[PDB]
Amino acid sequence: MNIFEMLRIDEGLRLKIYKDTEGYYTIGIGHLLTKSPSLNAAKSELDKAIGRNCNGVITKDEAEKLFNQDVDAAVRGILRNAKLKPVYDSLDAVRRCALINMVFQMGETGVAGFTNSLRMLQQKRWDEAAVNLAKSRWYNQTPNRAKRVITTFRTGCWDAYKNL
Repeated sequence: MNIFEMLRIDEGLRLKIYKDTEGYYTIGIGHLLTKSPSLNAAKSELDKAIGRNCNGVITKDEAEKLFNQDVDAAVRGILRNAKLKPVYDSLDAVRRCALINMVFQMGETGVAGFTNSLRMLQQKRWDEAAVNLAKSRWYNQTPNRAKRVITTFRTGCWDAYKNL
């Protein structure tokens, strides 16, 4: 398993504009288009992102292209962030994937806000960190996905996803 397969399981693939769990306009593999309420504003963002008139619909290929850009951007953002980089560097390969998944979902800023959990991960206190991470809106709002990620940080293995 790898970061791409993990995220594909968590986000799904949709070729038509859709609303995410938070009600925002998204397309592809979890690519947020806009937090604005206008489908029009979304269709516009979409055409700007793809470089064609899409009329709210994209191909598999286009979806995958956006996905590659997003994963790349999530990684570079962690590497550039003063709070995130040290954590990421301290982690093994599997756990690194778990941090990337949170950043892709919630943005750099959002994850950087998990001060206490970050400290615990750095210290390698797996059980403590899993408990602390669960005390968040994140976990209450998307519990199945949060459990999968949390289990990944807890064990350092891909079990949570070898089901799926």
